[PDB]
Amino acid sequence: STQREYVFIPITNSITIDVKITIGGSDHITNIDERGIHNVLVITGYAVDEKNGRLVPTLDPCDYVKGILVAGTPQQAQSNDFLTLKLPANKLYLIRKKGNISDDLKIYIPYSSPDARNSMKTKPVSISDDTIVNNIIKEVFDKIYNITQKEKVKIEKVKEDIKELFSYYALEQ
Amino acid sequence: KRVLIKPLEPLMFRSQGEFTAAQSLIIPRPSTIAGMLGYILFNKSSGTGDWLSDLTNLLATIYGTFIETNGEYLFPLRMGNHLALVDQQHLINLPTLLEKEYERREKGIYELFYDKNKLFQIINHQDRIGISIDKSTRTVKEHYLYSARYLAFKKEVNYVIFIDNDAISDKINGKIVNFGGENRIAKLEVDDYKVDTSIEEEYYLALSPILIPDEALDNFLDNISDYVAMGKVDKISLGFDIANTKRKEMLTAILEGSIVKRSIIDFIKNEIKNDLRYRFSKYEKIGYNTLMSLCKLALRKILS
Amino acid sequence: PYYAFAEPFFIHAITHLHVGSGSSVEEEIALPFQRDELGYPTIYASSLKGAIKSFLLKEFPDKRDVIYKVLGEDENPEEASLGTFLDAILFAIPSRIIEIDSAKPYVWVYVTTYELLKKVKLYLDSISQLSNASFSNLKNKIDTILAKEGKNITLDSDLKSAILNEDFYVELEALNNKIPSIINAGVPLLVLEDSIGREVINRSLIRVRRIRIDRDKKVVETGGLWSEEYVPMKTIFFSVLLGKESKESAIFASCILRNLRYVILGGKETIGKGIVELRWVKDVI
Amino acid sequence: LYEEDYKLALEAFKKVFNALTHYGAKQAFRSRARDLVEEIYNSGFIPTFFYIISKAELNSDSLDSLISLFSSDNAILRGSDENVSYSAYLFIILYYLIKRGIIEQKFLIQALRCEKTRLDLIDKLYNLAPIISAKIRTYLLAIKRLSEALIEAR
Amino acid sequence: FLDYKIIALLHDPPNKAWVITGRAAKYIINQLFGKNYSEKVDNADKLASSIDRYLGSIVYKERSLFENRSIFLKNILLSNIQRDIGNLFPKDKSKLDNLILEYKKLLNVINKTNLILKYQLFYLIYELVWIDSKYENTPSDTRNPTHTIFDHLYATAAMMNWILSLEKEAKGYLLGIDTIGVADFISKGRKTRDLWISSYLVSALLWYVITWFIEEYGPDVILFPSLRFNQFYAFYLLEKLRKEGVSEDVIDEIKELITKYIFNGDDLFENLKIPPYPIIPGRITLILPGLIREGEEYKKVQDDNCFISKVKERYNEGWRKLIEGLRCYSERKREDGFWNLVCRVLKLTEDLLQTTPLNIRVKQVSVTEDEIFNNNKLRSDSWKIYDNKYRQLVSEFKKSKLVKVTPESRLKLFELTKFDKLPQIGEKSKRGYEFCTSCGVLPAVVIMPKEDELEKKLIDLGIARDEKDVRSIKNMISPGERLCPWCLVKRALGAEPRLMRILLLGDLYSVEKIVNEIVSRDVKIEIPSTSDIASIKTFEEMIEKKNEICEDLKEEEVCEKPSESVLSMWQWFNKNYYNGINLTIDPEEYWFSEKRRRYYFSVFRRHRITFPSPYYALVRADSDYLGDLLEGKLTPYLAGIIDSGDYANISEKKEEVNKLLEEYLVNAGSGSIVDYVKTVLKCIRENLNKCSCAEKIYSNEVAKVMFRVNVEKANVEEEVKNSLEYFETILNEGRIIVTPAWHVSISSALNRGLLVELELVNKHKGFVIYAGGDDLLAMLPVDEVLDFIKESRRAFAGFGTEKLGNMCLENGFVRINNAYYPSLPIVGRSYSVIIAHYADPLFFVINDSYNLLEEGKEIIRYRVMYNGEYKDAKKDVAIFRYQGLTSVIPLSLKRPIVSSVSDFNEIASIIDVILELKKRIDEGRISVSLLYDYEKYKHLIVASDEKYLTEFLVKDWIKRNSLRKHVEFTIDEKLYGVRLTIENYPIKIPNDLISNIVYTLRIIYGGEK
Ligand SMILES: Nc1ncnc2c1ncn2[C@@H]1O[C@H](COP(=O)(O)OP(=O)(O)NP(=O)(O)O)[C@@H](O)[C@H]1O
Ligand SMILES: Nc1ncnc2c1ncn2[C@@H]1O[C@H](COP(=O)(O)OP(=O)(O)NP(=O)(O)O)[C@@H](O)[C@H]1O
Ligand SMILES: [Mn+2]
Ligand SMILES: [Mn+2]
Ligand SMILES: [Zn+2]
Repeated sequence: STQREYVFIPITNSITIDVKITIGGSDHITNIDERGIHNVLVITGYAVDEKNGRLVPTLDPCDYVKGILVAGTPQQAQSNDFLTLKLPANKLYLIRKKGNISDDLKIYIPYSSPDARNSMKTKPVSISDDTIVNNIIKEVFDKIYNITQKEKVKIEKVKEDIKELFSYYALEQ
Repeated sequence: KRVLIKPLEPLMFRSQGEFTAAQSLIIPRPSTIAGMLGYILFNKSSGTGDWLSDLTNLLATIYGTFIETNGEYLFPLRMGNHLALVDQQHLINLPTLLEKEYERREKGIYELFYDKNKLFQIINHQDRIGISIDKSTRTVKEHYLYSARYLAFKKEVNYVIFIDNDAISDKINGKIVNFGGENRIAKLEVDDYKVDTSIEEEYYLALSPILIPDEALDNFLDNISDYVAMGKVDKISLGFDIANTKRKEMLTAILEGSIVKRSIIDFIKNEIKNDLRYRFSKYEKIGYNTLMSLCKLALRKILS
Repeated sequence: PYYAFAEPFFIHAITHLHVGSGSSVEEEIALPFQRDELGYPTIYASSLKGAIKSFLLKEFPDKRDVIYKVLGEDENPEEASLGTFLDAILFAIPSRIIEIDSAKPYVWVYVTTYELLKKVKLYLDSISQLSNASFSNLKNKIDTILAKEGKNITLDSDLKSAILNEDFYVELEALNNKIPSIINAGVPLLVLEDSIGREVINRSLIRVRRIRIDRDKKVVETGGLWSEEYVPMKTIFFSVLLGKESKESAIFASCILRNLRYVILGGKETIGKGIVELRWVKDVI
Repeated sequence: LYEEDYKLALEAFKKVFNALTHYGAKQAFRSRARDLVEEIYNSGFIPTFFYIISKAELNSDSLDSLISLFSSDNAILRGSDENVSYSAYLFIILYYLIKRGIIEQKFLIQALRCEKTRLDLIDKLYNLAPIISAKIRTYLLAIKRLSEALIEAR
Repeated sequence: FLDYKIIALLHDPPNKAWVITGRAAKYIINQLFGKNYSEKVDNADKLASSIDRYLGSIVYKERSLFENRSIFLKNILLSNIQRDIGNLFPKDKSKLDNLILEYKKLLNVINKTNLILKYQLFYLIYELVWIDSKYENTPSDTRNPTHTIFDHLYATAAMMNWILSLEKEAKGYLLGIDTIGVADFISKGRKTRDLWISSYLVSALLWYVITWFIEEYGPDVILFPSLRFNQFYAFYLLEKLRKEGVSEDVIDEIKELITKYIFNGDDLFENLKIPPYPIIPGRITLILPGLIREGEEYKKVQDDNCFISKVKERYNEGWRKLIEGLRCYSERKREDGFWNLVCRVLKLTEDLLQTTPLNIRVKQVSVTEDEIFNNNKLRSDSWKIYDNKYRQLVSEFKKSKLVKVTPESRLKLFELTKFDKLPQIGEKSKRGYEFCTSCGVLPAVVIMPKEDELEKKLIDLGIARDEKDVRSIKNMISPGERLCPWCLVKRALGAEPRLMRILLLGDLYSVEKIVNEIVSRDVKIEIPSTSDIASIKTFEEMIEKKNEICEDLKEEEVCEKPSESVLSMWQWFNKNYYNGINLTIDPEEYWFSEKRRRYYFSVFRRHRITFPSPYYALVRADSDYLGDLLEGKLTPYLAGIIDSGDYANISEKKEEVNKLLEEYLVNAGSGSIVDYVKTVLKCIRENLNKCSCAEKIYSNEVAKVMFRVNVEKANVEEEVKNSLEYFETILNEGRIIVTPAWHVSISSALNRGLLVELELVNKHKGFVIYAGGDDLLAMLPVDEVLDFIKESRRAFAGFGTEKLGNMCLENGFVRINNAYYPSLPIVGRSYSVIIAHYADPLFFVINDSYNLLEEGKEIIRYRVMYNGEYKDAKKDVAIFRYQGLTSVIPLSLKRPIVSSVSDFNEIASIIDVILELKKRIDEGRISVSLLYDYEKYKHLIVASDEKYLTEFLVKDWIKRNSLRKHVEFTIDEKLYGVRLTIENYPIKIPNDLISNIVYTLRIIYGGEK
């Protein structure tokens, strides 16, 4: 059948080597149609590890980070430190639900061990530096979606929706 | 710090005209709480035709109202013509449930407003009819038959507010006050309580009516989905001023118990010139624009 | 504070009482008594205020100014009342008792529940810190009683068992201590579990049918049939009078309420309903 | 509250209504149901109970039929419609006392078998008379209404 | 380009059944070019209805492979109702062009420069002229009759808008409209005048915004409600030709053709100049083409703001037009009283009335060539987008519905109430401002005193300037009343209900032309009150006992004469007004007074006539699960067992859902197809799985392709697979895949049921405050509710013995004199009845009429028969309520509602028992003490868990208080164990049916003293 995997957008450039996938299938969970992002995933209870970016599972309901699922599996360098599960296609809190789900979907997750030796108090942070995502599209959003520079005539449109939508939490440690 | 208003008896918070009986609100408006507190702190020398100026001078920033039943905290939640009291443990997954799928949406929300609804376990609506008698005939004086639907409490209930200033929180302790409408009574008690402030989440709960400056009314309304996920928007009067014996004002407001999206904050922050900025800062000072996070008990004002 | 002092008092029904409410066909009784919120009989604060105001205006036609400005002037409404009554809470209703192999054979007892005592303790707590209204012993008794909630409790420790209102068998136990009697009546007080207590109390109310008869032929007039509920003699309600600091309140509380023992409450006074004795809890206990 | 008593009365009436095989015995029991509750609440429970047992012809065969009713539901009461109707009403009262924990079922079944303990049953019932009369009125009136509704007027 | 569907609409005539397989293109048209089919009409057809993939796409356009020689027509909702065509036919070819000469009596007299006017001219009469030619409604398909042919024609032409929108390059739209607070708007009232005009406002405001659509995109653009039987579209076409230019002896072939099939009663639309009944719902959805004209030419645009803003601005423009017309008419009657004041207030508070008291939600989903065309023709799953887009629309609507904005929040009332700069006529309020007694929410602008003198105190306040307008205002505005701007605008529209024509004709006349048309004629319209209804049978009595009891009242103007022409929308008023008792008097002064009461009653004592009871019966009816009925969910079938939430994991009710559509699919076909599909069903647990059973039933297909060969390819390779996976779609994700034809069929049924519902309610003494068919809000007298409900609930399905207006009443069908039309038999329908005093504030009455039904369709559960076991059905409850009582009567006691022709007689049977008992109560056979005695018998009958024992108990309770010791009133036994569950709501509803019957009779007899 099909499967997917998770990518995140921190205030860090820790997404360079994550997976070996560009398309995987032929159609995608998250879409690119001229009014910003679509089918964007929000996962609560996972906070980021900015340097060598990971996400630690906390015990917080409002500690939330957003991410994107595209068909593939990371690097064949995992299955010891990540997680992965196959949900019945509707266990996903994803903003701007547009396409009909496939009644099933397998998705991996970049996981971090709790590191139960530190007094971790997180902090939520907002995305800044319009340049940062204006070239994270150079990093992944064109690597994962070749559509960049080909369809969307309003680049700053997606720039500003990434400004306004995405904001997440950090371990700050 | 924290103020518990414990009604000694059924209460009456008259709303929406008097014209079977006149209905009572569930949660008293912040103007009522501010007016009771100013009634305590009053001095008959600061009079001015601006009721809210003389009221902001008498006290400090007051944070919105919710329900403490028996240690539990209940909070208002409305879907549109549907008020309910829920414990915050059912507000957690609410934003997830908001843009969740359709049939799951109705399943969850109607399970919340009906079975998880703790309103009727707490609140009874008690119609009271009174008359007036002329002291010589001993028969009902003509035209004096009034009715009102009081708000009776099945179990002991408190209204919870948070006040910033701690000086007044000394001469507020253990005061018996004339809380509400037709001469009903409640006791105030003050206790030190710890509450976070100003968290940057996406979905807040309007603990109090969020006012709208009557300038961005068309702006705020013609695209309503951008600011409130669920709740009610209504024109409300601001009450009745004791000094000049008139109604106060009428403003469109987001009724308490509504779910607001983070965007609303910036919106309100961009549509207020200095004049009405000061006006609505006073309004928030007496307690209108209070937000709480669906995460935990953490409050914040919109402007302040 | 603007409620500087409080006067807790008891309302002893000398005759049967009928403080009416909205007559309607949903309660198998045309003219029901005022129900509180739990189905218990209550007296609304407005009824108390109006009745006592009328009584005082009649009995002291010179203190009329004090009475007007403490309990609210009618012809010049511009000034709030310096006095305020809380709703009268049912404190004890008399019940017929059949003793079962006990020491003192009684024919009637006072019956309470734990809901009613919780409300009485609410009223008492909310006024105890007024620096003159103290009555520590009363709320201490109420708290000793409330600790034992769940069990049908008797205060005078001789019953151990009884049949109430000819219909309800209940087993009673003492309070592990004498708990000096709340009221000075020589009748035991029974604090019952709420579920059975509501039944005993609702059975202690008087439901009467009344008719209108044509004077000439002693036949009943067409349609002249209805029912009313009364609250029996000996019934006790509990209420509080709250007063602000103003000086007419002082003279009111001084010589208007000291000479105030009996009062007419409720309606149907030509049927002799409504004679009430007010016991102030500032001299008794 | 005594609202389960209507269910109790329905099943007890079904028992004694099948046990009385002669229709004249049904009508006799009907008259008993309409007379004995009046008499219980006008003369007292103890006088009326003595009157019932005096008229019941409590011999060991009839008592065994009673116990079988308490258990079987195939049992049958015999013996002179007047006597059998008084014994059916005795069973009505006893069935209530059993199903309401006023009288322990084993002690009762022992009483309806031996002879020394029948006086013990009567003495115990004597000490429980206020409680029984207070508690059984709803049940007995339900029995009266059922007998008026189901057994044809003679 | 569009406006040419006349080629596509009649691509199949109303003689299709007699064509296929002998029975001895077709008649393309006598006045137009030939019909074109490359990708327009048949790509519309194979996506419009449900057959074209059900029975196979090639097997459909074959239309003879499993052919049937007979012509049956099953019900769209109930496959198990067989209806034949008998033997009657449309007259043969030697007389065919007979009726074509009627296709040119109104199409050629009106010059055809206007194509849109030809369509809209022909769109209403294509149905009505053929039911004059007695064509008996040949079904859409012969091999699978599941729609009447017109529900296919209008459907293919309505989604032809999408077809043409996709013709050019890329666009296509679904538009929906939902007014925001109809329930609360309606509640705002005082006089039953406000109620009727406010419901008419909710209807007509919404009608205005689509008069634009029907003139610009022509008719048929509307999906809901279908404009095939509309009391508004007929009136609009009529008064539109009245403008276009008619002669009074040329077009009446349409006027009187409408007069009978719509507006069955004599009180016509052309005698009031307004449709007398507000019938338009508050929710209307549309399908739209991507092209738009700004004059003579179309041009498309991609912005999704294309239609929402136009709808909103037109909706506001309608309110502007109507308030300016009110200003004009009030200026005209500057002296005629109560209109000086309307003019004065419309002059004072002008910028307040700039905003409409009703808001609307408007959502919009679009569609592209992608997922509907592959390269230049269709692709797979193309029948799967219309339901997809419609579910998108419904989900966006119900997502928005989570937020309720009140219209009062639109107004800028801050500076008005912060300072004393609020204009107040009458009592200058001491408290800044007062609230209006008709909304309670807004500040009042007109404040009339209660009374101290009542003649100068309303002049010393300046609400009137002369002594002659004192009566003129005191008649329309009662003492102690305080009106807001909106309340006064409504009461003004009520004093003269013909101004709404401005908002009704829909950008066809000028406001001044119509205000000048109706400013000349003085037609005193009358609208009943609640006091009028609470005296109906009084009036009815005085008509017979004319003057034998009118001797003290001859000079009291109650036995006077009819004045000139006072005619009303209330059909009872319009056949009892001239008999000799003036019906325009208001009983609040005569017998419902407090001074003249001891007099009229004293006159009636010596004349021994019934004293009027101060009680009417507000009757509201709401359908059950209509939304997901239109969205394909099977919940309106299994009301109570399956629910809306059950459609989040619909596989979980596999046993109870697969049991249903199983017999709904195969029982819908006719011919050998009935055996073709009844094997591919349940083909996952067959020992055969999906796409594996593909060529496991192949025989019945291949054994038929070699039966009548005309198509080039007898090789299938795809035809079994697409059909089987089609059914797999509809059952795995179990629904009935909704198509345009489905929507049009159910909407047409809604309209036909609407008009027959009107016929029923005025067959009683009812006064229709609103009737959407699916819903209803009337005001009947208390003594006519039961027979109404029993009739109504049955009529809604189609059941009863009378030719109602001019159409028959079958079992699940309505026949318009020869033509069988489908109905809603499966559709449950709840009711609510409130016995109200005339003096009760109408606000509370309307509000709890709404709340009772809304929350009781949810809370109430009752033991329902289902396959022998007993579930808890939810809806189908007729709730009753007195001042303190309440009662519930189930209406179906079975799930599904109907599956056999006999099952119809079970519909609304409990209330029928209530009728047959109410009859014998007052006929002097059973006492009323039957209702006091019952509390003695109730506990035993409740606790009785056995049939014969309860039989004897109820029989004894009847006998013990019978007046004649022989009455035999056999209460049925199914009424014996049915319980009523009521969870988490503080009402007191008895949990057993007989107690509810007793309480129903108690409530109804309470409002008779
Ligand atoms: N013209 C009309 N006059 C009166 N009532 C109407 C009219 N059209 C529809 N209704 C009823 O008004 C109600 C509308 O349902 P609903 O969807 O709640 O709209 P609402 O009542 O305005 N609230 P909302 O759902 O937010 O739109 C239903 O009871 C309809 O039957
Ligand atoms: N898709 C629709 N098409 C037409 N009218 C609709 C649609 N959905 C809702 N309505 C109407 O809008 C109102 C919706 O309120 P309501 O009647 O509670 O919804 P419902 O679908 O009927 N579910 P129910 O509570 O069983 O009636 C009713 O007046 C319906 O007739
Ligand atoms: Mn609506
Ligand atoms: Mn509905
Ligand atoms: Zn108004």
